[PDB]
Amino acid sequence: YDGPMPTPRQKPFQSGSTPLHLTHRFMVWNSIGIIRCYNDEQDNAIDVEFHDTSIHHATHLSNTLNYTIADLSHEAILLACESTDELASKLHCLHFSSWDSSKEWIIDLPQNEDIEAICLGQGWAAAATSALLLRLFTIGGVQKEVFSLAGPVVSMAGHGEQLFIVYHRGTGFDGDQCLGVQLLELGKKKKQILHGDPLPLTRKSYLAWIGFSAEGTPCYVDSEGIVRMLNRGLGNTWTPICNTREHCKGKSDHYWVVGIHENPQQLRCIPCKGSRFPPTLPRPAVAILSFKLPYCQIATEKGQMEEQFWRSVIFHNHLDYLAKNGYEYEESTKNQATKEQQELLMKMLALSCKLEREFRCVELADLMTQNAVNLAIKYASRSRKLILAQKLSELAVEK
Amino acid sequence: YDGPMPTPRQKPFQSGSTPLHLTHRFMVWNSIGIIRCYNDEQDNAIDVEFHDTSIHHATHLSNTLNYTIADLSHEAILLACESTDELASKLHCLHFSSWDSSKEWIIDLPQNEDIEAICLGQGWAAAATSALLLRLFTIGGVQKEVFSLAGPVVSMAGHGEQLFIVYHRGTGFDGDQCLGVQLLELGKKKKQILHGDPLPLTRKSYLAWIGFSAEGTPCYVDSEGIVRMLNRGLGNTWTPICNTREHCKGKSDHYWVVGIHENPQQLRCIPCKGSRFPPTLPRPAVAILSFKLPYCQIATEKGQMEEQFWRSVIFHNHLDYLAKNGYEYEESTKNQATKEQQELLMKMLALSCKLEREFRCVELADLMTQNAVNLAIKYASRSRKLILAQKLSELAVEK
Amino acid sequence: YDGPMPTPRQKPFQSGSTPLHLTHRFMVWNSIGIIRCYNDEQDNAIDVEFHDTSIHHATHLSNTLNYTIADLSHEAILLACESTDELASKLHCLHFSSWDSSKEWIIDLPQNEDIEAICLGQGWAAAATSALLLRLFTIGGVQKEVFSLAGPVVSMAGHGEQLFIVYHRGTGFDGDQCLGVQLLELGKKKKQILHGDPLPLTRKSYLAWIGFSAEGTPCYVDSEGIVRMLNRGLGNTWTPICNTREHCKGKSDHYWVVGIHENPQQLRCIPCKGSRFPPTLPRPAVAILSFKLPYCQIATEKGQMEEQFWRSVIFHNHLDYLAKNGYEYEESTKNQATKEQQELLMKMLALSCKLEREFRCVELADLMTQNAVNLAIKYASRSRKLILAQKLSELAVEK
Repeated sequence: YDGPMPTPRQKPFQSGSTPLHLTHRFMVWNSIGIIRCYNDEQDNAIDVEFHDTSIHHATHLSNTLNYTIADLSHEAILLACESTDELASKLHCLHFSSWDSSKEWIIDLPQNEDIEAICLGQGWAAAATSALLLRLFTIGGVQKEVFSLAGPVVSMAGHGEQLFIVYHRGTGFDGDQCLGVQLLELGKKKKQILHGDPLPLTRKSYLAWIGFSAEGTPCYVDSEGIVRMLNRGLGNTWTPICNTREHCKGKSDHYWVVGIHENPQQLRCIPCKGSRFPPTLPRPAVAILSFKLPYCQIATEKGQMEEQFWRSVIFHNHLDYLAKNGYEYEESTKNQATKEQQELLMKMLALSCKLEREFRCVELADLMTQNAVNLAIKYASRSRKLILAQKLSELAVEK
Repeated sequence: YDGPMPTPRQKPFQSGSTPLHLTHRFMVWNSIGIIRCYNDEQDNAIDVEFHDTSIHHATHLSNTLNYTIADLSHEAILLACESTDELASKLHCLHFSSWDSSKEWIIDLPQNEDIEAICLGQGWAAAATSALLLRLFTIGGVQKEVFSLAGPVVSMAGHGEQLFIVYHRGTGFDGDQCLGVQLLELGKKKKQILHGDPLPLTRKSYLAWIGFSAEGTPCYVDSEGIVRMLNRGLGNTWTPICNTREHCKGKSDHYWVVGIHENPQQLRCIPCKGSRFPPTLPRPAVAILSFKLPYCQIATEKGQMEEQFWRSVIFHNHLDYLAKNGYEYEESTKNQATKEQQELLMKMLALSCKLEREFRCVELADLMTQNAVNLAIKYASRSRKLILAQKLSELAVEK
Repeated sequence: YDGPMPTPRQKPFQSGSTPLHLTHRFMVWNSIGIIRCYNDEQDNAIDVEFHDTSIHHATHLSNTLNYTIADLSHEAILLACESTDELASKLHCLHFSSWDSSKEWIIDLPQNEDIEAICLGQGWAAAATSALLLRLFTIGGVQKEVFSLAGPVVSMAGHGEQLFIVYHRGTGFDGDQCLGVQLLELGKKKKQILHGDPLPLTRKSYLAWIGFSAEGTPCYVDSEGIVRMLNRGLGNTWTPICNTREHCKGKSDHYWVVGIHENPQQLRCIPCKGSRFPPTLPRPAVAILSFKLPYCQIATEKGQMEEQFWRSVIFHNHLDYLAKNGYEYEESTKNQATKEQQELLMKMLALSCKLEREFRCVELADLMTQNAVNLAIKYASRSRKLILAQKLSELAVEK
């Protein structure tokens, strides 16, 4: 046969974990902690570590039921295993944060159904299954809801009241994966944000990591090391914010994501030399990288100011989202970010004056606050750019 | 060729009908009536029968034009045929409910355009054609507005102002059909609810039945006998509400669905043994099945109360939808359903309290009305679980 | 290989261009002007022509940087070329309307990223790239926000604050192209109208032309000459408005679109015989075709009035859209269209009345203004159609 080929589908995987064939492997490594599974033929056991054990004390448990999937939160540790010829698939919750005494519970699936991915959010847990069903639970194990997925699930993540799902949307071809995304908000009023929409990916690539920023923005990375974030402001589009391949010292090196922060701007990941993932031991060192958006002509300070400006704007979108959600936020941050953005716009405007691109100055001033346009009028007047000062005055009258 | 294989596409079909090659077949069986096709040496004719004899008298029509597709509503009978080498594809409406006297009309389609599916709604009719176009009509045959479909249509259903369409969304593989759903509201304001979104299916299944509950909720069933209903309370997701294979006492059993009622909770279907559908004769008898959400650990009273509670919740979504559309209902139904839901929550809360899962009690109380939380506070106080009574009081203060 | 075949994907193209290997060819021809590329081994140059040179003077440019894709607006000429072993892909804007000191700017893309499609809108420009990225620019060459494309782009168009993208949504089969569309608004509030939703197409067709009505409604045409327009009044569905094959007097004829107008109702296109597109020499001439919605029984006066009525309705939907977007509009034209529609409804009602389909008269009266209903009541009274007059009176009372 001479034609193009259907791509072999990516299997489901729990985000931030390493392959099952390893005796000692990571089940989940995130901003909360690290879960290591030690599955020797001698011993099948689990090691739970918090980056702060005041959350809950360092804990080790025998993996008697042979859990293979796990998740970690501020509230609870969630564990899951497949069905066997003897067992239903089981979901085991260790709710350490409870104020009631009985801090564990287990749920057994309907008989032929298997868990394939899980995730945790504020006071709730979710599990996706081989029935192409998604099951919702409270953190205390009340069954909340059940519904059908659009296709074979790939991975899941949870943050606050947000549930982020990725699944197979069709047949991919010639190395591409046909993947779709569902994003839901589970508030007093409940919304589906993304209705199985197509998920942007690099050519001949597969999904490598998903999750949220600590600020609660959906994010993901592909096998080409391209980090993409949900741009809520820009019509819920997907903006690339970093290309990790730039820093691979040898090209067979890779970066394995651990967490994301918008403020401080931090990408937390582990450098893996000659491997797409880290070994469990000797304990890898997490590396922290800054984001850098793929702006053109970035060798110019003009491009750098544009990149810095939009990077700043994007990373502050979570404050508006939180405000719209009625979640509390530090408005001083928004004032400061606005000021930084006005300073960047003013620097770009001043440079544009010196470049004689006064039309471009008005374009930059269109993005300014009214106070910054007043300052721009004063600067332009002092610079004897009176045509620009007039144009800016008309803009100020329009604002 | 060594690759996986594209699934052969499901051919379009009228819901609640039986296959064309049968000389005697059901053109449509719904909650209104039955339409039989007789292509016999005695007579090539179509026979219409109403379940409630008071609606209209039984009617017989000679099928000279060789109609092949049909539909039935409270208002009219709709018939359609393909083009021949000489005939247009024709749409024939017999609008018996009219107050005017000239109670029929026929419309001829353009050349090379064939009707592929039809359906009836309140005062309007819709027809999808091999031009990949959808045509709309008033019940009296004014042409309403035409638009284009995303792919080859599979089936359609109408209820009130709602139009529910399913079509081929792409190429499915290895036995999966690739189906998409489009849902429109044809009120004074016209809206599109589902934008060609993917339709959930059981693996390697195909669509078997499509329609609405009598209460006007979109619903469908696949070839694996899984009934799915639109979950308006959950961001317009698809929730399974029954698995007929539990009552497939033999694997050759099948349940040929005829209609759905949320109040009383009834699935109306015909049991078929050795065939996916019944023969025309001897006249089959309607069987009633109950709904059952596929909740986990359902042998437990805890799981049973959860399943009952959420099943009750889902079936009451139609009252909210009716209210959003300005349509009315007996509010005592809503009060009673709410009360039953409170009683189920109260029983689950009492069980959780006696299990000393007091955290789970507060999680259940989160779903209670304020009066039910007050009653839960009184129960907890009378049970002398004062920590729980305190937590419930905090919740009551919060609401 | 025994199974059905995945279709090869349609290559990207600029709308209103002609194929690249033609030494003398059209780069873009729209309602603003004509741009021609003349690529001799001795001379590679581009000719710019305006349909009104007061906008700017017709201009000849030496194509030393070897641009291959281009666009034209009221404000600027946009040019683009691919990278080489020595060059980035470059975007060159000739901003002829600028009042600042230079009417040009150039942007060089990141390494190994190539421009694949471009378009212009009101004060902004957009470029889609081989990185599956969408890059936005102001008309003066600020860099605006960047995001990821759903798949390989096919073509783009812009009008006002609207940006219209089409891309490969999946793998088509047996001659079909699987295409998806994204439609975004770039106002002070930014929105996504179509979430990468499927694009309707004629069977086995491919996309031939894309753009907007001069009135600002998205429209497109496939390789079968079927013109479709976005129906904002019908939940943003796609309505066909013309089959150009009816005017293929020879059926090797084709119509190559240049522009679209709702008011006056005009399809502006070039007739091409034995080719889907015109050569640059001898200088072609535009033909104007009228729209013709594919309504049934169009040989009848009834069908003609229905076609005219809906055609009139559709071509004035933009007035409401523009008003909601704060654009100014011809209220007089809205009154004119209202009058056309009342006259057509009155004629259809009178015809139905004389055909004694009195129920259909009431159906038509539902679409009338209250004044037209009162006039219809008086007509019915004078006709002594008192039952119909009563039904119409009850409808008038209902409004």
